[PDB]
Amino acid sequence: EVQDVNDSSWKEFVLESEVPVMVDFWAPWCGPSKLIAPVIDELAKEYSGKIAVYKLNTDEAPGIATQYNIRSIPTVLFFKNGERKESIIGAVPKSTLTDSIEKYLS
Amino acid sequence: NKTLAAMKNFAEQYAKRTDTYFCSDLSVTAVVIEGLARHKEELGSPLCPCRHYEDKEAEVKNTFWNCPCVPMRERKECHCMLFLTPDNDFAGDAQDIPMETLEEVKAS
Amino acid sequence: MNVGDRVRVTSSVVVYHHPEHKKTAFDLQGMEGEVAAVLTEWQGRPISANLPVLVKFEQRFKAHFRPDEVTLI
Ligand code: SF4
Repeated sequence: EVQDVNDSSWKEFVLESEVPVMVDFWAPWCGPSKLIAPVIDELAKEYSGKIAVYKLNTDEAPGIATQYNIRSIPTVLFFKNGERKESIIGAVPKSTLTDSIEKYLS
Repeated sequence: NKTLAAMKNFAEQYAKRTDTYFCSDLSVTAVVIEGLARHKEELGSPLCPCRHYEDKEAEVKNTFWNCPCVPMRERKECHCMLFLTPDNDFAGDAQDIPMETLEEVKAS
Repeated sequence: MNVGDRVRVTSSVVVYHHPEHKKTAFDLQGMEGEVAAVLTEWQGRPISANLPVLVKFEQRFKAHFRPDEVTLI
């Protein structure tokens, strides 16, 4: 399913996870958002307990979207040990996201 | 809606006038159009629904991201994937979307 | 950079809005013009325009650019 994350649950779910985090910055009325969502859902199952996957609604949680200067959407952000590691803009292919997952493991 | 119908028309007319085609997944085209419409309603202008803004209302007055935006008008680059160039793989071959499908995704 | 500077387009920018080539692909590189505006703020409020450097050329033809696409003279 991939859990959702807000302004109050950011620190915990994302910034403090001991496993690498891939966050999906999306919006209910952005075309491509509908397109990556399945891929982000499939990538969640594939890497259980290996990376942490969360969805962030930019409408619902405008404070974080501002905080990380998220401008184009969807963006996919990567976090290791509360450090902003990577920024991939747009309706990203699964392979590109896959290639990015490996770059952060053991 | 009368706004959605107005938005629908602009997308259909503009696509033809620019040699661009809607997504092969029309539900994507539907989402964008409706987002443009919702922005048309609350903001005045059809502000691009595929960006985050620190200030929506100031954004409407600089007009940059007012659809059709600067990138789409000068460089034909549309990241909502409303107006797709022929070489893009997501480009279907419709330049028309049924009024019916636009409400179906509003319910979906 | 600063309003009213002579700048050169030094990257492949393809436009479809040039009067000599209306609704056709036309590369801009190698052209020279003036910096009309650097879009960042409306009324002291921050804006997300991703092509901030507006350059006026001849024929009142103008185009928006990223800073890295243009160079001073
Ligand atoms: S990217 Fe530009 S052209 Fe495309 S839908 Fe958004 S505003 Fe319109």
